[PDB]
Amino acid sequence: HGFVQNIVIDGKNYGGYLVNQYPYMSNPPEVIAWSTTATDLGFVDGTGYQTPDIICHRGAKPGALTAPVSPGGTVELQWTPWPDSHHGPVINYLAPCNGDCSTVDKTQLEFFKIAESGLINDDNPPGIWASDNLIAANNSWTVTIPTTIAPGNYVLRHEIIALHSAQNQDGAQNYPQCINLQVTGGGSDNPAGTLGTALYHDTDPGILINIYQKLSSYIIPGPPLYT
Ligand SMILES: *[C@@H]1O[C@H](CO)[C@@H](O[C@@H]2O[C@H](CO)[C@@H](O)[C@H](O)[C@H]2NC(C)=O)[C@H](O)[C@H]1NC(C)=O
Ligand SMILES: [Cu+2]
Ligand code: NA
Repeated sequence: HGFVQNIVIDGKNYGGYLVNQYPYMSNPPEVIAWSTTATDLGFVDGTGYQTPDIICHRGAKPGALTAPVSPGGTVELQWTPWPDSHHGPVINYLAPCNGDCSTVDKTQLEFFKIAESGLINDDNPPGIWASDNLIAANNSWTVTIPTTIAPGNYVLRHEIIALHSAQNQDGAQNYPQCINLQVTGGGSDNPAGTLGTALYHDTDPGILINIYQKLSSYIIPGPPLYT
C-alpha cells in the first residue's frame, strides 16, 4: 500500500496526486498526476484487469497539468514508504495523448512498455525484486524517457505489482500511478501500443505465481519492452 507523492523531472519537483488528502478537500491543486479514487492506498487486482481501473488506478482522471521533459530526461517517482513484503516487478509504460493529456479518454490510450524490472536475485526466497530496489533508493524509481520516440504529450503509467499474495487467482496487487508528460527529442518512432485493459491477464506466469520458493526465472507481465 502506497502512492506516488512527488515527481522529480530533470531535477524539478512536481507534487503528486495526494490520494490521502485531496479526495477530502474542496479545491485540491492542479497537478501532473492523475486523480484516483484509491483512497485505501490499495491496488487493482486481477478482477479489474479488463476494467478501466487497471489503466491509471481506480476511478482515475487525467491530471490538469503536463510537465515538459528534456530528451532522454529523467522522471523520478517518489512513493510513500513501500512495504518490503510487497515484492514484485516495477514496470513503466507510455501512451501518446495525441493532444492535451488532460482531456484524454483513458480507455483509448495505447501503452507501450518502456522499462521493466523483475526478479533480481532469488538465493533467499522470496528474494530481491525491483520493488526492493525501489525501497532502497529512498522509496523511488527513476525512468529515462526514450530518445527514439516521436515527441508530444504522453501519459506515463508507472506501476508496482506486489506478488506477496499472488499464489491464488486475482491475488496479484497492481499499483499503477499515471502522470502527464510533454516529451521532447529527435525521435520518430510510434511504438505499437496496448490498451490498458489488455496489458494483463490473471493467468499470466508473472501474475499467478508463488514467490515463496526459489524461482529460476520470472516473466515480467505485460507487452514486450520497446527498444
Ligand atoms: C526521498 O524521498 C522523500 C519523500 O518521498 C523526498 O521528500 C520530498 O522532497 C521534495 C524536495 O525537497 C519536497 O518538496 C517534498 O515535500 C518532499 N516530500 C516529503 C514527503 O518529504 C526526498 O526529497 C527524497 N530524497 C532525495 C531525492 O534525495
Ligand atoms: Cu499493500
Ligand atoms: Na525490446
